[PDB]
Amino acid sequence: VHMTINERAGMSKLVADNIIASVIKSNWVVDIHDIEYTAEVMTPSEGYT
Amino acid sequence: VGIPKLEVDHISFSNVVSMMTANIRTGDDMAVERVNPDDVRAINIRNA
Amino acid sequence: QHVDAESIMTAPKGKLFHLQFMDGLLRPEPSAFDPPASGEDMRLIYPLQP
Repeated sequence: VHMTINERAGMSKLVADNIIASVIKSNWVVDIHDIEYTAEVMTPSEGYT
Repeated sequence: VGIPKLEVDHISFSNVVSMMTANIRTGDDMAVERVNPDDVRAINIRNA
Repeated sequence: QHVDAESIMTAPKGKLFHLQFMDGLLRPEPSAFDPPASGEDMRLIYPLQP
């Protein structure tokens, strides 16, 4: 599937988890739309923090 | 054929219906969680 | 007793160890009202003797 999620409102923490557990064992491609992030490019050295 | 045990007017000693268990305890009860709607002001009332 | 999948590849040729297999034929199922589960048990070894 290509399950797309518009809003995480009534996400029962049990079934809110079960989707992620299905991504790793069924190649499920999921989506979120209400998330904001300011990620930035990092050099080869100094890895991840 | 066979008149009911009532309306016949004599005392008697007959059978019943039973079960085995404590019946009321299973070690549990309905266990539900409730996720709150996020914040106020954005809740929809208008469904008529 | 539980063994590992790395030791099953390095065990000496003529050294026989014992690895127990779970029966579990008679086991009472859970009640109607209880918490659910999320993507559980994976089993890794199987006898083929039998």
